[PDB]
Amino acid sequence: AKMAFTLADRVTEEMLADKAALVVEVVEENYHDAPIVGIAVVNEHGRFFLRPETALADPQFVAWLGDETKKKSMFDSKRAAVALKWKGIELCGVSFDLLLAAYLLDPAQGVDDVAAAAKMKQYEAVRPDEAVYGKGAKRAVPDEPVLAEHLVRKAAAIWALERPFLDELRRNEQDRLLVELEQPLSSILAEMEFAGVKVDTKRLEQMGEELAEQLRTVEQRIYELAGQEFNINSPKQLGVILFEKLQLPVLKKSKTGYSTSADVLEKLAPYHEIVENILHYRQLGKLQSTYIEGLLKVVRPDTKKVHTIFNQALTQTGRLSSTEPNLQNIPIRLEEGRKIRQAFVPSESDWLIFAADYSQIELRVLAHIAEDDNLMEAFRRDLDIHTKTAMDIFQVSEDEVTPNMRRQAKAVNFGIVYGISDYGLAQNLNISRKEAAEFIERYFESFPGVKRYMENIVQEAKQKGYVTTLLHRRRYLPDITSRNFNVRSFAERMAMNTPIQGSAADIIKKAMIDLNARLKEERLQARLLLQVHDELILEAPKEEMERLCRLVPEVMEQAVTLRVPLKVDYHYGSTWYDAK
DNA sequence: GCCTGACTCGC
DNA sequence: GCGAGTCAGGCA
Ligand SMILES: [Mg+2]
Repeated sequence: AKMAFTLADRVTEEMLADKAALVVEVVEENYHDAPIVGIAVVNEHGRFFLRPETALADPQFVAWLGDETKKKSMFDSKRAAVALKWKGIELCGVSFDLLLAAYLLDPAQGVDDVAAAAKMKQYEAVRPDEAVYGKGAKRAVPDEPVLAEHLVRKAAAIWALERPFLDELRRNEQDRLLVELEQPLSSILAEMEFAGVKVDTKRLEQMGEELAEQLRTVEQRIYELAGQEFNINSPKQLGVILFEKLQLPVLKKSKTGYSTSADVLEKLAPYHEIVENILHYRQLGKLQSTYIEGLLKVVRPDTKKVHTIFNQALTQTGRLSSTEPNLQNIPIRLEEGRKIRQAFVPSESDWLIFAADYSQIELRVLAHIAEDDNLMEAFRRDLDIHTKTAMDIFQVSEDEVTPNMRRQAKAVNFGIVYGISDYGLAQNLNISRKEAAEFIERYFESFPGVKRYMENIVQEAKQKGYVTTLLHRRRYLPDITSRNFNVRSFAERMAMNTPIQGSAADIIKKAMIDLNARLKEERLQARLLLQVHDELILEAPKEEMERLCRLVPEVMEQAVTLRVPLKVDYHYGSTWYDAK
């Protein structure tokens, strides 16, 4: 059953065809500065396996890799591109990425290897990576005969499956979406990840010194009040101290045991002095372990940078994801937490960090897709949307909007932007489910078009089996017809939410592509570093700030044209923090 | 070592 | 709600 291929000990010209399936295998989960364990090429002249030491030292082969006119089909081309970049080799000519094509067709499948993509088209002549490399501590690179057999099979799979995947994409009107958005974005993200973001480790260290000392003062206080020592970080042990020794009221339960969540503890504070200290300890400990120690661990001692990996094929919404480290959840709301952004600094001297973000892009998209007259008018006037929503659902004038009136209208808007349940809204507002439902009806009276959109979208999801975004991204909702309430409700909310959330993802992605083209046209040394959902972060020389202030907002605003304007704020400073 | 749940951050 | 990550406690 062993597939036929040539185990080459040198590169020959028939391997350098102008159309091929290419596999550049990087087995380590984190591909930055990682090894390339083997290469496989499949083309019209046959199947070949090449060793990396041979192939990546061959001037002919490396030229072929870098020749854009030489077309290549791959799975997860960003992985290969970046790993080759740490070796000083460019990858060009990728006209088809099977990971990304599988992702656009159905993100639900969770395709993470060639074998999983292949199964979609009834192709099983390839093994899953987990079956070949193993998993966990047992994860090893197998012997050359096995390795080579596996890579050729993945290449043959890519070679066979290109055509059927492009055909379905074509039928779904997702062919441009792959060739003009997702694949070009791959390249951009590859540069961003390679560039990395410079970190002030000393700053982080002296921060970790401050927390350390504070945690110790707070850890002791907790024991004194507890009258003993326990692991505060153990929900089970804390629950015994709180709810048995101190006899505190049990407000919420967990399948595991007593609930020790901040929202619960917030209400227990009045009963005992130990409660506020525990809250304080957890946030300090959250900050210390997730963002100080976690960050320091992934900083490269050589470059003194952090090189994230963006997962472009994970979410069902279409948003990018970030790992090792996740830079999309760096603390902002609390001042103690915000100061973590001071540690991110420009990669060169006399450079500054530049941040641009969309202002309420999700609500603006909603106005566009729903065509609500009132919501559209509100953004055309560039009103404070939250204050305006408070004016309508409480039937009062701007002078009359109290801070609490605005906080609650904000929560309702938030529930729409993220698709939370009425049960969700009530928990957030610390109010009854019935009142929460009352708020929503009240919002729909003020915003008839959105109500209309919610009704119509759910219906469409039921009729077609999926919902789409502005740029033709697609999400299937099988549980829409489910006869179980909670399951059906989630599916309805995802039907409502994805077109809003997904379309915003679409717009930022097209802006990244447009911005990259303009940066190049303008001959600016400025470069994309990060993407955090609503915002793009850049670094550039201070001499470019004035040009970028004008330039970067313009590109983001003109990415797509909607029925309402798009608004972008920008800032810049000596640190990411300072770009506020 | 391997899972899992419980908890918390930004969006 | 999502997604990422840390920690504990129960497991083979
Ligand atoms: Mg914003």
